[PDB]
Amino acid sequence: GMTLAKIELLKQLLRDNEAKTVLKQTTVDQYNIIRKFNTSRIEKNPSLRMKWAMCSNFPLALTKGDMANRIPLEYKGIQLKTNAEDIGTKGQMCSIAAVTWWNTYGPIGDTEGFERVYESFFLRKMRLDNATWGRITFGPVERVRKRVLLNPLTKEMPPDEASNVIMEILFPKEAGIPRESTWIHRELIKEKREKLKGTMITPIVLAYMLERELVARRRFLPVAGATSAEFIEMLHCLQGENWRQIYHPGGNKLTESRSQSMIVACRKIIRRSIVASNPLELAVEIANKTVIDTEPLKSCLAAIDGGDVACDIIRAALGLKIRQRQRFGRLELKRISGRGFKNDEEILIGNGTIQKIGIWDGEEEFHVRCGECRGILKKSKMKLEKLLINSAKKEDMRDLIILCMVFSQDTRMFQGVRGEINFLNRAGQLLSPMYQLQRYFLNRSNDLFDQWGYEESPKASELHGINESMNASDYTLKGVVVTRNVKVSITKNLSLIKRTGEVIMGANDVSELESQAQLMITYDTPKMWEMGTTKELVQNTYQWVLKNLVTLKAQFLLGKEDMFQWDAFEAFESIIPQKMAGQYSGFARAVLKQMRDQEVMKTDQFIKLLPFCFSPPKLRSNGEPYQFLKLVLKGGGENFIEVRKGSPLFSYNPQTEVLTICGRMMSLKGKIEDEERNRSMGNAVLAGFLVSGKYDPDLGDFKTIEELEKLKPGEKANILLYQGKPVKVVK
Amino acid sequence: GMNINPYFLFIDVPIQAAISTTFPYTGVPPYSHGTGTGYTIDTVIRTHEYSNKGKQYISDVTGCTMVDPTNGPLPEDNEPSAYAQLDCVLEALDRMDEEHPGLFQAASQNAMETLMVTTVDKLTQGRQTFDWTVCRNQPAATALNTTITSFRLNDLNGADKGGLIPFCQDIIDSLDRPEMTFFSVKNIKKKLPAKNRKGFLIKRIPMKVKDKITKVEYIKRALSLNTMTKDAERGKLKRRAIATAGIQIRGFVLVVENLAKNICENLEQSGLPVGGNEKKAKLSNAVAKMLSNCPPGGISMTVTGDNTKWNECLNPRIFLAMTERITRDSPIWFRDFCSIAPVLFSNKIARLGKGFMITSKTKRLKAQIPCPDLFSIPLERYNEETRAKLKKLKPFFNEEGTASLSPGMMMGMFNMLSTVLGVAALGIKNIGNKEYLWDGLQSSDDFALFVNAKDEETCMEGINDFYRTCKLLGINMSKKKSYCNETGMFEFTSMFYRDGFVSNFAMELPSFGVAGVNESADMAIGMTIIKNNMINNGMGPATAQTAIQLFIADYRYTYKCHRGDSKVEGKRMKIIKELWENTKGRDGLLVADGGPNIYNLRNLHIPEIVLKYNLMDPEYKGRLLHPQNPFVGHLSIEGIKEADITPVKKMDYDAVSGTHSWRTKRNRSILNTDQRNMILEEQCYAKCCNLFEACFNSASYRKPVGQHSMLEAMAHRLRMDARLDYESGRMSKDDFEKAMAHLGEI
Amino acid sequence: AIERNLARMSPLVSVTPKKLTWEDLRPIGPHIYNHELPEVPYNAFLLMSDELGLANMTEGKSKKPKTLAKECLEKYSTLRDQTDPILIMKSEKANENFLWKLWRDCVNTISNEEMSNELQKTNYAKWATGDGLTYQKIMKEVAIDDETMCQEEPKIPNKCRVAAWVQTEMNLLSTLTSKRALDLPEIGPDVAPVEHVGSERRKYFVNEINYCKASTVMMKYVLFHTSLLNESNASMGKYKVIPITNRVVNEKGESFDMLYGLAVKGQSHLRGDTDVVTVVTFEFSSTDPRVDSGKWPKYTVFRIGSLFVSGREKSVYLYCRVNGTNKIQMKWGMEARRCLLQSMQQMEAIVEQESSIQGYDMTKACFKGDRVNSPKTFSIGTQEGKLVKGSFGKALRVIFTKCLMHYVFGNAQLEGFSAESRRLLLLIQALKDRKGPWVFDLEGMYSGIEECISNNPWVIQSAYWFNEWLGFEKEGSKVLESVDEI
RNA sequence: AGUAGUAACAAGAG
RNA sequence: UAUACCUCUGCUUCUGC
RNA sequence: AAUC
Repeated sequence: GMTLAKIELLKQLLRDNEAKTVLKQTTVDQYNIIRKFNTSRIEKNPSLRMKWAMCSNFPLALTKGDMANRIPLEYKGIQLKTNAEDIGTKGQMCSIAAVTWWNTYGPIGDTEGFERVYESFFLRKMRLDNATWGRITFGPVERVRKRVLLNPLTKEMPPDEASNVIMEILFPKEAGIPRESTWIHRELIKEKREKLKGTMITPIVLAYMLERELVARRRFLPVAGATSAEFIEMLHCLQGENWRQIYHPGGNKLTESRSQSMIVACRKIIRRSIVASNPLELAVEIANKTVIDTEPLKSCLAAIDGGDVACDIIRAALGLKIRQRQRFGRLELKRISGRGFKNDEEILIGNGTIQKIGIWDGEEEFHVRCGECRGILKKSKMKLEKLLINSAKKEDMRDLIILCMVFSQDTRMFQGVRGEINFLNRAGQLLSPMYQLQRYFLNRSNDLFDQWGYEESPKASELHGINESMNASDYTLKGVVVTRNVKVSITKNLSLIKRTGEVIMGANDVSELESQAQLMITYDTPKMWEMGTTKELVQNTYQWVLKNLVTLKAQFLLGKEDMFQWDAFEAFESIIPQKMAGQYSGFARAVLKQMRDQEVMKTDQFIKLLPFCFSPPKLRSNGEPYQFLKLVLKGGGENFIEVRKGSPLFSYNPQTEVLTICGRMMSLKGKIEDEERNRSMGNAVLAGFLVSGKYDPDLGDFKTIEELEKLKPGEKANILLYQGKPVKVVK
Repeated sequence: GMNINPYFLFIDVPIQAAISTTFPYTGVPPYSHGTGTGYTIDTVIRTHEYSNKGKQYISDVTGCTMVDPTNGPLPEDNEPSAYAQLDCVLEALDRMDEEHPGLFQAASQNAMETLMVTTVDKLTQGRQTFDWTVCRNQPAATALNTTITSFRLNDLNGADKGGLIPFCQDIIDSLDRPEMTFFSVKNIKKKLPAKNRKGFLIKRIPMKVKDKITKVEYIKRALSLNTMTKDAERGKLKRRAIATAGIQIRGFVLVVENLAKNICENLEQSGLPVGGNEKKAKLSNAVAKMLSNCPPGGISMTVTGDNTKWNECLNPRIFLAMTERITRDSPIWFRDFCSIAPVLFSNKIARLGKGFMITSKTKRLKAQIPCPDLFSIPLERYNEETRAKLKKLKPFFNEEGTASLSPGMMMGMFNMLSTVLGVAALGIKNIGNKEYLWDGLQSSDDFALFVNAKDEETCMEGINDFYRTCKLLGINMSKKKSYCNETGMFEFTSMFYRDGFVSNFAMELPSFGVAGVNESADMAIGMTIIKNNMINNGMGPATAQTAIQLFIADYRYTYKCHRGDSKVEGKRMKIIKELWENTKGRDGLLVADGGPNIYNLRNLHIPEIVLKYNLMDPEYKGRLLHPQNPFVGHLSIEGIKEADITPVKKMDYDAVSGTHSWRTKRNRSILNTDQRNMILEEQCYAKCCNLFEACFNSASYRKPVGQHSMLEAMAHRLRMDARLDYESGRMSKDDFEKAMAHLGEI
Repeated sequence: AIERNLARMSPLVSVTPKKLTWEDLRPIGPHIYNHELPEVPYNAFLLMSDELGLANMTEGKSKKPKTLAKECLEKYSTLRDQTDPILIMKSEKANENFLWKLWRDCVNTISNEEMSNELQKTNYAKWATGDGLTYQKIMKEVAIDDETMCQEEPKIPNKCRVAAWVQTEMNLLSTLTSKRALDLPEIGPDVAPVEHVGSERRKYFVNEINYCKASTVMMKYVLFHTSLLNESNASMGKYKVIPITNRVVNEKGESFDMLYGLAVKGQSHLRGDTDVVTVVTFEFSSTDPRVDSGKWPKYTVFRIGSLFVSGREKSVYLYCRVNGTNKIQMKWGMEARRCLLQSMQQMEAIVEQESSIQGYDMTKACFKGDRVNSPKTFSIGTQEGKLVKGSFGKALRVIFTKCLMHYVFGNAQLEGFSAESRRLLLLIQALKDRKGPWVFDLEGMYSGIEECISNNPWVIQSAYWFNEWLGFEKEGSKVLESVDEI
């Protein structure tokens, strides 16, 4: 036992008066102040100082111990260390040769336990060695900035919880007051104490290695397709702004992680296939050859008893049963009867703020579940009607009631959101309203039960009631009861119909949140880009237009409406908001035909609008099409094309004859008409409108689209093309 | 002939695309030489030049010359105005409170609830701090400990309670103490016996002596800011002065900065404290909104903006008035707590560097004229540049050798709260219901205003209205440096937007060099900086694979550790060549031990020790990863994971702790100097703390808590350790009775 | 209250904005074209274009820095044993005898059989290193009393005009050779497909630079500054002779140990980082210093033999100079290989961007030009007031040269210039993009740019190169884009 | 001398 | 002065938010 | 199908 030596060293220490005064005057708080006391200033230029110091004889300091003494003073003429002591360490200063001498001829220590101590790192090597790689592919990639886990953890905990667990593993006597966490991770502590038993390595090191494999490292990174930590660690080799790399990590993968991916895979198959005709036939084509990391979407949907609306529609579309389940984080549901419809309304909450939430309308019946506890839920628009739950643990019963209360979107629930905790991220991006309401009321539940209200318990033979404390009681929660008793076909347009005639799932019901997937979202067929994002699709289309411009510009002056529709443009239309798709396609087809029929042709404008002409056009009551300044696309305020100017996604430099498409430079030189040199752009800016002369001050100010559309054919007007270029145009 | 021009690339590639080539970061940064007295005095003159038309008065507390520009006459010129009008600042805040409701009182709560939990040790992480006891910039950990021990002599034990709040109460009360006593160490010669022919030896034992100063002298020392020059600051021709404040003010700045930080997080038009990929997103999303928000058939212009004399114009009395309005709902003690730091800065006194070295080229002699002796010599002796400066310093100069800098914010320190005042300018949006609309972004001196309007002639009238607003806040826009254009591309804090924030590899480029921690850490850091730049700084696989070669190149020369097979001569290389010939598993050797570089794009995230572990020889890994080896010795939770990179942000890495994770010698210059006395003072604490850690093994990981005595804790710990070891059987009757006898004496 | 003050405030206070137009952009630096000023002198630490390496073919493996410089001189003994000083050029404040005696003292010391490379503290070496030239510290009370002691006026950088040698340095350093200098070590094997693309990209990117002049100078600078720092810490009190070494490999694959001169490091008791250690250089050269006299006022040049460059003979010279470095600048020498990355990244961005557009690896296309696509071309420079189209490989190296010149002439003048010239570069890019740029105080913006141009060569030449490029971008944009949609 | 460039180093201290 | 052709020192009187 |  060390005990005697510690006390007899304390006797040595207390003999010195200056040391004795320190121990008596310093508090246990103040330890942290006196530990950091030294002469050492902070090194401002460490790269310099190290490069300098390495050229000196004896730059390294050493620890005063028996092992330090086992290093000799010289070896084969080379001085390893000097008798001169270091100020801080009180040990013989040495050269970098001593390090090499130790490693070459020193004592051979105990390496038993090392692999288990530094486990966390060896699994990163395990995830590279066992892994396999796929194809490199060059082409544009949108990369979105989002907070993600940098390294995969053994068991995630808060900073205090992980620390308290660590304390129990390494320093049990000094742990102090036990918490709930003491009990919760008892298996992990028992495992880690048995694993880290035989090792000789210092506690402070061991506690650092636990902290890495318990405490979470979450920071913002640019990502695209893969969000999972086992991918995030490899991110640098997965994707660059202009390339893609397929990667498959080793070991094992999580079941939940496979669903989060699986949803977005379906969600995009549906989001693509809607605009192209025979939506089932395109969705089947893709879905038969989609891949999640290694597993195909067919096998994932078969094995996983989860998914959403989109997953069910594809599950049907391919074949086999459809699990109508909704996972609200902890809660896991299943639909008995009723069919809801989402609606966005401005809902005032308890603290005094109004935030947009997608409210569910109509009456419904669900089969709830929360760990061990079970039940059956009934609700109407913003009201919980019934909750017939079974008896289980207090925490499982309490949280299931909180999950069901939020879910129901009750007006009583929204009034008790007091304590300013809103849903808007630090980086200017809105969090999901409903999920943030769950996390608030799970911890702060006193408002929820108080603002709900109570009533009489059920007086049946099998039915009873429970109060706020989760015990059998007379005054139960208003609409809560504790009882003792525990094929389809698919359309062309992707709606699931019952044998009778009613439609259980609709294509219009799938959620429009095109979020980041968890695992590698691969498409084994060609033309993968068709399931991408706005800037990925926008570019790849315009790249394909310029690729075939020799054919497409010729065939636009021979066949009238043969090449207005093309296999590439179907995908382009899917990122146009379909409430406007026809209106843009009316304008596009009208302005392009104005350059065909008349002599005033513009190749830059042709290439810009040629992708907009797939959709069947939708004109006004007059006959004339809809006129536009910008053609707005799906998601992000920056995403649009401009008619009368250059846009963030599409602009032209006519000096160099070079086109900028989402950043990428594209040479249009040697692919232009010579008569475009001084040809005005007003003759391809409004449909059925051409330039007479230049701005006439008698005509007045520059007239707007609404004003221009409401002019008689043969009326002159003032149009500003791009800033500082006035033009005088007639209908 | 043919004249090659590098600027001719800008025909083929636009400026923003190849902006990396406009940054000369392979080159050497500018450093200062000699004193920074003239640099400081120039700041002192300039600061008072912008306020001299305000209210000049004499402080009855200190006896100093004070100037006050706040609520002063408005400027009739484009020179830097410090004359900020309180009402306009309050109205700007009121608007911000309307646009962001319930924020001020919530943030005031957040910071107040933090304050209670914040310990005294929090002051130890302030780098070099001015120690008022010895008048030197010392380490924050020491500068605190000197201040705690000196307070104890004047009956001030607030630090003993453990909370910051009583220590801050002791600081405001220490001004009231008439004579402030403190320690100063002096040497006594003592005979100690020896085998020294004459059987003894003289040893200069240090001893601490009690030393007093007056109330006013202590007030001035408490209000002192020590000034240097700014070394290694990029992209500037002439050098500038900086400052370091004392331990007293440090406590009160933390809370006022935390308060403003809480506000700056929630504000939509700020790049602080948000950084890295978070700020890259926040600005990118906030651009898209403020772009597409503009009227159709109108104009949206982005003013690429920047302020001038940012620190010199902003008065402390504005910052005082800011806190009061932010804490309006919070209690009277916290309102008074927050009001101190701006009250100190309002009455601050600036120390004047080293002095002025005077010479005679004929005689070949030199001599530093120190700050107090600046006027102990005819002004004709100084050069024309310095002669003008000293004449202008006269009314503000203090006879002790300082200058009272009542206006301005030397150093700055208040970043967040000064950024909030910027955001408050951006929050106005319009004046007189005219046909323009502005909103922007902010990071202290750097702003980026957008203006949406009908035509461009209107836009410029709105930017004038923005300019004339910011004058009333004390925020002076740089007419020279700032410039405007149509929205689409701009610059902000060296981040270049051109329909998207472009990659600028030259900014990070210096960080690719060898770090200067140790062989094990620098390897891990080196491969980490590669990995990271590939992701978010746009390094392709070829350049990344080159950087792997270029790091190892510099590593092998810096640490003198070339491949064992290579015949490059060296002291270490001689043993490295023997290691190569001895060891069988030579691919398992680390580069530091002249091993081969196994690194590549895919495995940059893994530590070299972990990669090669399987291919090492048992004897090699046994020595390399020996548990009781002397090289590492004693670690700390901050030391293993984290390391500095250049405020200086401390990044983290991963590497195994083995023989190459060593430490270097202390700077031995301290041996020659009179500060020898601190060397023993350290080793006295180190002896106590290392013994404390033997009793409490969790003291390394967890910060121990306790207002009780440090000895008391150790005694009780050792008491049970004995008793339980006896009863268990680990200790005998012989040893237990010895142990119980010793603990009785203590 | 804001509006209340805004009303009563004086109209004199305003931004006073003006729309920027191409004619408002006057040429930067009037003085640099003025012929009354002296031409900017060559003031680099070592030689670059003018250097001459004494090639000793070796085994390839490393040896002592004395032993290689010895055997390098053994091969070219004619120059080694040339004792007669045939002086050509002199630096105003130089000592012909001391300098030559120093060179002879070096040559013999490298030639000798002893292990040490130490040079004796002679009467000449003490002049050439500056022994005892530091001033004496005295008591403040004495200096206060002594009426002769005064604060001296500060030394300011002089104003130089444009010099052609910088242009020619750029022209020459950019150009290819048959020799490779770089010491690029091994890496791990390529398993992933991105690593194979990265490897095949390096075979074009790295070996384009490696085979140029600028690559050899860069490597020479580094390897000198690596040993120069090493001697400076270890051998503080000792005056030591260090050779200017580089190992070079040709197209055949044969290691030629080079020697571009010899140098002598002074006494190096370097406390602060900025403390100077004076280093005396002696450098071989084919260039006649009487060609460009204004290039070499800092140098003192002898003539020491002759060498046949191929058939016709070239006279060999010895460029001597008292120079100096410091701990910071020596370190930055060791981190000067990073000049590769800053230029290689920039052009890998083009390869990556062009690979996205075409959908395959557009490396081999950009340099050589494959079946589908022609080679990528860049505006490289001028030919009697006209444009010139250089290839990818050339455009890569012109950027790489600039990154080396950012080091070689890296200082307060370059940093302050580059930053302020950027502001004007961005304003030009607005006029190029037709984004209607406005400015508030252009004269004062110019003032910040123009004050940084004094006596730094790369600053002075880049002020000219700016004004040349400006002239081309002014006539391109103001003609074509002025009248189009009218 | 030279390095440097608004002021230093070209050794300091006992 | 003397020891001192010795001895000690190379970011440790300045380098912040 | 998001939080920390």
